[PDB]
Amino acid sequence: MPAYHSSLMDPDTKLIGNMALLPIRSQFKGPAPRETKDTDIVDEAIYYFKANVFFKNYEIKNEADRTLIYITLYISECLKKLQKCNSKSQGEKEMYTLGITNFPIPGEPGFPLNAIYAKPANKQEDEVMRAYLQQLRQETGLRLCEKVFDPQNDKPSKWWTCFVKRQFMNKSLS
Amino acid sequence: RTIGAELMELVRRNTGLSHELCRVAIGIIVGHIQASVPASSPVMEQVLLSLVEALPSGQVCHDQQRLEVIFADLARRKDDAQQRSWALYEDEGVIRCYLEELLHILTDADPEVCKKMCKRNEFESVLALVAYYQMEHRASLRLLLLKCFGAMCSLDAAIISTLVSSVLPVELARDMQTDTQDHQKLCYSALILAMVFSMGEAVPYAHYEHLGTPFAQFLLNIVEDGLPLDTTEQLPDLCVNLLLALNLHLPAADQNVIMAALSKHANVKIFSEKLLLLLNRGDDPVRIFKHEPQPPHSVLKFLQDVFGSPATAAIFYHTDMMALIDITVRHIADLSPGDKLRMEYLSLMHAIVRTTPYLQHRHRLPDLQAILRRILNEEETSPQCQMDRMIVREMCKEFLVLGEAPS
Amino acid sequence: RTIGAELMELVRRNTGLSHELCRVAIGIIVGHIQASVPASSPVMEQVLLSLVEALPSGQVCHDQQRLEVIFADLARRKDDAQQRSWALYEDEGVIRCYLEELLHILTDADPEVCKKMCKRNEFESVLALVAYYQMEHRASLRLLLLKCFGAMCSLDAAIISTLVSSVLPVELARDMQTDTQDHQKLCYSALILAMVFSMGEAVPYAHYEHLGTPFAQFLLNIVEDGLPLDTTEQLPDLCVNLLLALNLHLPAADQNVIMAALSKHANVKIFSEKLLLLLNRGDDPVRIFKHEPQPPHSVLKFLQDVFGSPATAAIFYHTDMMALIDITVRHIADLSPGDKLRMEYLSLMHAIVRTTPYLQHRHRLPDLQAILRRILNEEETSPQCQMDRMIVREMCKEFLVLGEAPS
Repeated sequence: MPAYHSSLMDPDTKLIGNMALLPIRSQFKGPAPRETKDTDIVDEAIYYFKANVFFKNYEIKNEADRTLIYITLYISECLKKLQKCNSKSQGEKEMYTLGITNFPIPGEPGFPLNAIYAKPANKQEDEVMRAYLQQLRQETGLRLCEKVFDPQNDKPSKWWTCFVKRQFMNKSLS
Repeated sequence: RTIGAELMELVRRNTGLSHELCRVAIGIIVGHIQASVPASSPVMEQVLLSLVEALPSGQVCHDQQRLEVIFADLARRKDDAQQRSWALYEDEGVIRCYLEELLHILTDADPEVCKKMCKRNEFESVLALVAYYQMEHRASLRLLLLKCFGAMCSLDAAIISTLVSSVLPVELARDMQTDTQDHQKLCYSALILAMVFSMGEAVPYAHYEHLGTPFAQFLLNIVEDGLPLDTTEQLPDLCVNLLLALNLHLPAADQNVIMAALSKHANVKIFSEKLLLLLNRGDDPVRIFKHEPQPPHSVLKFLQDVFGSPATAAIFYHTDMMALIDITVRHIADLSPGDKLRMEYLSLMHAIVRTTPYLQHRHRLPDLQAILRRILNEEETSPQCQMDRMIVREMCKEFLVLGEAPS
Repeated sequence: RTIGAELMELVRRNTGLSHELCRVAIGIIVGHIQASVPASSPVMEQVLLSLVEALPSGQVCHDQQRLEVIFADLARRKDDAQQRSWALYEDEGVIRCYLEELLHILTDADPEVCKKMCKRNEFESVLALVAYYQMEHRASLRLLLLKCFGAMCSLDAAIISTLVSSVLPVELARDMQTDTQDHQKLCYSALILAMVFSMGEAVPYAHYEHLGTPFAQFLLNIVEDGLPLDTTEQLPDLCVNLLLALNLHLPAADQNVIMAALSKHANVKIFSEKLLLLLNRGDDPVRIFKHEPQPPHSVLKFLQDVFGSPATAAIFYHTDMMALIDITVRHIADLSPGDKLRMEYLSLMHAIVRTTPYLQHRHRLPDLQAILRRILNEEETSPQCQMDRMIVREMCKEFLVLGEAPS
């Protein structure tokens, strides 16, 4: 059967490059509009993370799938740093520092999906992309730390750090 | 234009020499035809410069080809689920042949070749052997993989971060507590564990199920009591160097898993005797590799953490603490200003006064008082020398009798 | 004029390569600068010719110096009567170091150097080790001497005459019957004994106190029953190759010490099974070395002596003799005229008819009769071919039914 795709795409949803500039519920600042609903492109990708890393074939139906694939690849970067953390406060400090890092973007080397992603043509669209992703890289990390850490010991769970070796298909943002 | 690199590849193929001796043989031959036949000196000097100072376009090294062929089969034999769990064919002689060949290449060939082919595609080939080790149960092959990991740690430090962050140290720490019969595998496992922990990088929290306090008690029981099968007695001096290396990344001695092992042990004497024979000389047995950034001094890091609590300070016998004060004092003075270690011995000494009754017996207190007054009256202005004086003031301020004049 | 010899000495010193690979490295380097830089071809071709085609006057090889230093200490440690019988100082680590160095030189250096320094002053240095072996009781050193003797036998055959005529084969044959616990020393002792007896040279009569019939029974009990400590099962196939080599110099099968072992043994089957697997292929396992004059074929020499008496002929089971006749017949025909072996298989066959009831069962008699009539009707005129026909006539004359027409 197929993997889990994004249901949130709507024709009224803006496009950046060939991705889906979708609303995000965050206190962080960026080009992403603020959402009112109780579900977002982030809460989905965290719902569907543990299941989508076992599949080996993903068919890109729309552009919101290109936004989900990015997060699902970045969550595997959070867990590499979080498994080394001994307290949630130490994780939130590590999740900040990682989002500030300038990962590759569509068009340049490092990005594993340069072919099936559309780079920004103009410089203004480039500046919007680098600030949309950084808004995802920050709210993703902030929301994992609520889940990874067992409140009984305030230390990472083996049920999340078992997916450290499970890349999305085999790709990584590095 | 490229002769000196095309000859080294020819010579390593048809002779089997290492990279170093490949350059020696050519530099000697050339350097001798130059001298005996001066008519050929202009040609020879160009040839020597090509050595001192790349390969043709399509030409690829022999050692690079083999590492494409070895890492590819061993990963194919890892992805063979049938043959691993449900054996039918013989595999011990083929794998033993590819792992021997691998060990001669990492040990002899050019490190920059063996670095890139191990650093390729985010350490895809290293991490496979780390899984094949977890999957394999035969000690004839687990031993060769360890000799191969020990050669990959010598090349770069990014590989050490890859292994320590992997499941390797948890399988070694689990195989050593379980399979104590094999002596070589127990002695190499304790060497590799000290290699990968040498740099001080932190690790996942899940490692501390098998690298925590019960693993330290296992190592202390060996240091103190030894094993029967250890005839040559290498293993205590390897289970010491390992404890020093686990304690490198571990901060906050009150939260330290190792120190809970000492305070739980009935009586440690042989572990303490060996720590002082290393401090008397100031040798870091963990520091095998010349990789930067150089981590701290493993011994002083340990003793600074021992004397970070009074439960762990009482392990030292009376005669040994007085020998520790005689050494620490001797190093504080014999060391020059601007050295990095002088503040460690000072912080170590500050830790002794707090957690021990040093002020009741006052061993070598006058010789100490004269050295601290000197260090304060030193007019050096380096930042490091200001860190030393900053410690001494805190030391005298906390304990006034270390500021009084010697009398 | 002398470059190609002065470079090989430089390269072996600063690289440690063998003699062969020392010439390969220079021929490759030179042969590549010649091709890439044609301006230097006249110089290079002179250099290559010096290799294909002596040293300066005072210059002496490095390997020759070491053999002056090694053979001189080991003979000094032999003439040290106090330290040998009344030990005070440690000697196992120094001697083990000189014997390792010796083994790498005999194995890698130029044989003509290692020949003359061993053949010097009537084998003064070889004969010392042969005495130091008799004097030494430690198996860690008796083993390295054997590996060194095995390398000296490969150089020349005058050294084999020196060792076999010495007391070495009597101490090995005495240590093997006594110290059966050490498996490596028992397996190398049986190899060296086959080396030195390989040439067929006779020996002193006193050797037959420990190399006579009781030593053969010891080797047959191992071939048949084996040892417990022999896990890899190399030793039967070494105690066979040794019996074949003792029987080389031994004439007159009625006077043979080995054949008295067979006729005394209760039942040999495994020794006979192995003799036929060697005869089916016509391989001489004793013939390790390429030294002239080439001695006879060890197997056929044995079986010619087995069937030199009817007491030793009955060791073969019925099914095995018929397999021996199928082989002997197959070789007599498949062999060409002018070969040396064809008369051996013929003399072997003549020996079977006398000492066995071949004329009652007559296995493969028709195929045999047709081959002998052919050999008589061969018009070849070499001396060897006349020796074959000379045998056939004697064979048919003695037993007429081998001359009749096949029917």
